[PDB]
Amino acid sequence: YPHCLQFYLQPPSENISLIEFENLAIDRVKLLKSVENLGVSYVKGTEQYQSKLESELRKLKFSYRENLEDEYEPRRRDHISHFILRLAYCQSEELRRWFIQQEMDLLRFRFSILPKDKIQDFLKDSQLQFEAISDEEKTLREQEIVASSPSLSGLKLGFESIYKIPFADALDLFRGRKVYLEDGFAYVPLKDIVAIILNEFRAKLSKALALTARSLPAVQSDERLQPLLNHLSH
Amino acid sequence: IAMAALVHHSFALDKAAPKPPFQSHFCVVSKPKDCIFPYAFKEVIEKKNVKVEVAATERTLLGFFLAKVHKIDPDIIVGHNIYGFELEVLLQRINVCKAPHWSKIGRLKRSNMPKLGFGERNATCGRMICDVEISAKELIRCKSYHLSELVQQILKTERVVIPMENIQNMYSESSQLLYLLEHTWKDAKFILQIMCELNVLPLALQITNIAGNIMSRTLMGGRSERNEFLLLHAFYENNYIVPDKQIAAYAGGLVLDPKVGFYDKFILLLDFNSLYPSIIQEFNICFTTVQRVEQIPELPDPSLEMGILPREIRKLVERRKQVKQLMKQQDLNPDLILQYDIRQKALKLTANSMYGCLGFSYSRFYAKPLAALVTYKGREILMHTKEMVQKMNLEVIYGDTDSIMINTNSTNLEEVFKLGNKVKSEVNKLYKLLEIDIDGVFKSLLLLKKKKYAALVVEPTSDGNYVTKQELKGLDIVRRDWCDLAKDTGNFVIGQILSDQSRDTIVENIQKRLIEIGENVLNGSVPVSQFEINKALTKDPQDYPDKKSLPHVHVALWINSQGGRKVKAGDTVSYVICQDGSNLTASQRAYAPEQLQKQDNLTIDTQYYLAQQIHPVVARICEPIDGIDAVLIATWLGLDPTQFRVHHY
Amino acid sequence: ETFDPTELPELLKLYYRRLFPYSQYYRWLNYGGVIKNYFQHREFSFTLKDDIYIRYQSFNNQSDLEKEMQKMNPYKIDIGAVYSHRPNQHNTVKLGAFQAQEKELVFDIDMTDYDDVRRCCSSADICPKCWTLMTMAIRIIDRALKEDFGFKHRLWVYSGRRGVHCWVCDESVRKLSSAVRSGIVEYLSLVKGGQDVKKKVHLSEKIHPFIRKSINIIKKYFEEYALVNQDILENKESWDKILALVPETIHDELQQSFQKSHNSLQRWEHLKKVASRYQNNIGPWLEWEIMLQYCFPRLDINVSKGINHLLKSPFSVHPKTGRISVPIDLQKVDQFDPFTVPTISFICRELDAIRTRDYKKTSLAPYVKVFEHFLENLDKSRKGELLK
Ligand SMILES: Nc1ncnc2c1ncn2[C@H]1C[C@H](O)[C@@H](COP(=O)(O)OP(=O)(O)OP(=O)(O)O)O1
Ligand SMILES: [Mg+2]
Ligand SMILES: [Zn+2]
Repeated sequence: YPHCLQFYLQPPSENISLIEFENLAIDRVKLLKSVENLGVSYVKGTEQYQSKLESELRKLKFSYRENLEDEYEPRRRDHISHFILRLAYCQSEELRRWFIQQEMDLLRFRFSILPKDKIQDFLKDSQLQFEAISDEEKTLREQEIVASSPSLSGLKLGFESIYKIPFADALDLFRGRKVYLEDGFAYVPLKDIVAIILNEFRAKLSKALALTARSLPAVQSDERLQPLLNHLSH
Repeated sequence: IAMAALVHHSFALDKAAPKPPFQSHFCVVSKPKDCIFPYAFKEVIEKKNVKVEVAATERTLLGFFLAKVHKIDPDIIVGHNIYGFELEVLLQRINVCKAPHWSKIGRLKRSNMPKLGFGERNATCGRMICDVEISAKELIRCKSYHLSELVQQILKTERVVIPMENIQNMYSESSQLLYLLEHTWKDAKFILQIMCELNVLPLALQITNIAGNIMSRTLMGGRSERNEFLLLHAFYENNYIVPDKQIAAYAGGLVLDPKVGFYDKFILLLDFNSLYPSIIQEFNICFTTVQRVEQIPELPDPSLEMGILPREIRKLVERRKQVKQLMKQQDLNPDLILQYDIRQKALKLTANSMYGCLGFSYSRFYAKPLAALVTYKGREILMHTKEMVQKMNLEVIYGDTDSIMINTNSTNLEEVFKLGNKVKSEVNKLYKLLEIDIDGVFKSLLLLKKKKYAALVVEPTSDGNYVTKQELKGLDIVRRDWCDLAKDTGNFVIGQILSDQSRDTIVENIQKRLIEIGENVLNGSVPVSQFEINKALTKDPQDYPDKKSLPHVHVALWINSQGGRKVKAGDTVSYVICQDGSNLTASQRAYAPEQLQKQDNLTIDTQYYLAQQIHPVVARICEPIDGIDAVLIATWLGLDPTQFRVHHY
Repeated sequence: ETFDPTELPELLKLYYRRLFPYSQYYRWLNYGGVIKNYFQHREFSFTLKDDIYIRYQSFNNQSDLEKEMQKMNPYKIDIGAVYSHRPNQHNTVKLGAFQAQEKELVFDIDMTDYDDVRRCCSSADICPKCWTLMTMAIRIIDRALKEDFGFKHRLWVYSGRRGVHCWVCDESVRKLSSAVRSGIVEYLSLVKGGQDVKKKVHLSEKIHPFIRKSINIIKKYFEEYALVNQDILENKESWDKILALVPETIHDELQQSFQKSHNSLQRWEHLKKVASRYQNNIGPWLEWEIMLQYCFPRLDINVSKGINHLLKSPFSVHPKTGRISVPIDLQKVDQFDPFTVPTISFICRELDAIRTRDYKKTSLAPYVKVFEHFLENLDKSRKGELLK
């Protein structure tokens, strides 16, 4: 329902015309190729990067900031486009990494643009089971968290919220003694949650790509889809 | 540092091995130099009551061994790798350490000793030396000829290996030196048990009494010398003059063009008994009877009497037939049947080496035309028999220089036996001495190429009941240069294909099993020991000019340059292909089995073992069957199909 | 009395017959019979006579565990991981379908890791006056696995000669992957022991709570152990190694400070004063580095990182010391005497001078009551999780 960023599962069941079938694939390829240029020519923090990427997303009718209700069409467009592009870039190992890297970059961009307060519902809408802490709890553990903080300078516990996670999901953090652990629960700053979200998305994306490749001979039997599966790097 | 010996005084060569094999034993251990024995060792020695003598220096240990062998006066000294490393080490230690009375190692008195099996045999004059490696290589085929593999196979027991590096560590405690001494004693016991189980000495005595050579030369292997002495005795007995000592080349057998594929019906296989000796006896092929000077000589006149060669080969054939009759007996001990099988195989090789020695350019009785004539007659017999069997409205699918495979296309056993008997009688009516027999009856057969087929052999038990036994000939699963993983997968595929199930279920089963293998290989649940590839060395490792491009020699130079025991010609090397990260080719990334569990930067290369080890075997096996292709196997294993065939869009 | 190894074969038959607590040993490993073959898939290793080490053994029920091991009488018993199939039938299983699935979290502390701090005993033996360092380890780890991680079911057992083992067997813990075990080991490791490097403890200005509460605990026993019991500041080679950790710029003052004194208490007092003086003008927390490098617990990575690694089972008899491996009482860890641990010979002598509760008439009853308490507590969670 938060159609502006979505973990891609539950493949769709609608039916579409073949012209739209090819148009979605070519549009997704164009956008994902331009993500390469934006990520190479610029750096990940300039306003120009954000402006160009969001303008191009607007140009190709793709989902962005959630403040305007019924953009059901861009949601459907992106949902169909990802799954249709999964079939092509799953063949060669030089293309799977290319797919994953740029899709993770796009998800990073889409994550950075959520305003401030719709993030909590999204975390529950993607089967992640995370939690937040109230102000009184933040003040109770303020000294403990700032002591447990990484090389991040300053004791000032800013307005950035602190998230509460099961410890097993924070393996990359508590291994380096950079977070606070209490009652089998890890406390993390909002900056570092992006890394764990992307790391957990990557494994599922790779597993889905692998499971599609081995059951893809059955799809080559269709004679109408041969040009698409072989001419997306032509 | 340590030497242990076992002695028996009443070993009989005309009766089975004694039980127990030994009656006396002793052992000596010495400190290296800088270290000292752990304290309380003498008290522990008195406690456990072990016949161990502690020496001061190495020279005292050498003196003890040379003095003890004189008193024991052994006549057969049996060991492992005696001719390669042990005897040279002992003799060089005697010389450098200046031991007294080195001539005690043999049975004669000498002054100066030579150095480098010529030097060893000369230095051990008067005593037979037996090496279990040479005898095992001559009598039994295995994957590796070290002590561990021989103990694992012949004795069916696991043996603990002590590395060279850990020797220094185990000098601190008395119990560790005791463990080292006990391990040496156990190795000596294993060597003696292997010798007693293989029945090497009675076979050597019989072969030496057949050929007439010296018994010590028999234990060193080789087939030319026995034939030389046999022919020498044969010619000297009949008042002849023999040639003096010296101070591909002709057409061989005929192999028919096969019919590749899968067969569900019964197949007969007809085989000739002792083909080439039978030819020699039949056509009076001998030195005296055949004229000579690449040309095939003509057959001799049949009126002339038998020559020297067939009369001597007849005795070997008769001895083999005598052994087979004893093999026929019922209710025999399982070890006795294997001993008789080894005996008859050795006699068969002795009989068939008489033909081979006729084409050896360095032999004392070199004669190319005789071998050319016998090969020509063999080809003629095969062709004539094939024509005659085809004349009876029957099909031939394969044959290798003495055999014919007939596709009866029936399903009842009595009629196929009757047809085999009829063809046997028709074939045997023509010749006098040559005979043909039904070697076996196949149930389902997969024939891949020439000299490559898998089958089920029908073994009757009683009252028309029969069991099936799987057999392979020439496949990639029977060779030592493939990983155990690929061999096991290929064996599973062969077992599935030859089953009685419907053709639909086998494809699904293969797909499931291949998917499971693909997942497990990447998961890493398969042990390291199943990733080993074993290859034998022909020349010395330093002598290879292409050392860079060959993996096994690359491992051999390393294991020589850092390790202990030095690998020489004839030994086997085990190598595994791993990830180094230097971006070199696969053949330049070979590493030792111990080089992986010790270092950290190396890991098993799954891509090589999944795209070049497993896939080729299963692709070659399933070629004659439909529904399976290389691209399908590639997709099932989780590989990229783009490499193998694909291409057209 | 001194233990006699030569009588070990005779006593071992009796101990395995009427003293080994079979009922609780089975009820513990079966885990309430909820899992369909949770016991039948367990790997046991036995150390028999002639130093024969056989690895794969399995059992069917309590009766097999009785008769099969009675007929063998092993010297040592080790418990492995729950495999996918029965370990004794591993020859015939499929090519790669044999892998480990679950095991408890095992922690091993060895005395030999404290050789460069120790000044009294040998590498392989212990004395009472220094054994307190062991408890100084436990209270650091026992807290860490209780408050920080929240693990509830832990059992501490005496290894037998030079250590204490810790078994963690919470339901979620037993299914953790190897990476999580490595991470939880790293989170508890502080002394970076290199290639015989003098300085092994490093820290920054920022202080993690896990390394500060540990200091709060170590302060209680430091003065009793290092300054009086150990007395590591008595002669020149006693404090030269201590000064090696200290930067050489302070050695000049510290040598004169330690020269005019008599015992280690004022040595430590002056060392703290000079360390604080150094901190004021320059932080590195000099006073804490020496304590952490001389007293913080050190764990073996190899014993705990693997999932199929074998470990000695509780209530086994060590071949040398003869002491029974007994559980520790968690509420009186400071009241544990290592040399009070009963010996197999002593318990056999007690049994000879005498529904089966013969262990209750032997001094082993207080040491098995804690095992019974552990199982009773674990059953509470068993019935509180599934039934609620
Ligand atoms: N190792 C060998 N050396 C030399 N010639 C050989 C060897 N093996 C086989 N041959 C030749 C000579 C044989 O007559 C011929 C056929 O051999 P083969 O089929 O193995 O047995 P065989 O025909 O001698 O009878 P048998 O079935 O009784 O062993 O091939
Ligand atoms: Mg034959
Ligand atoms: Zn002590």
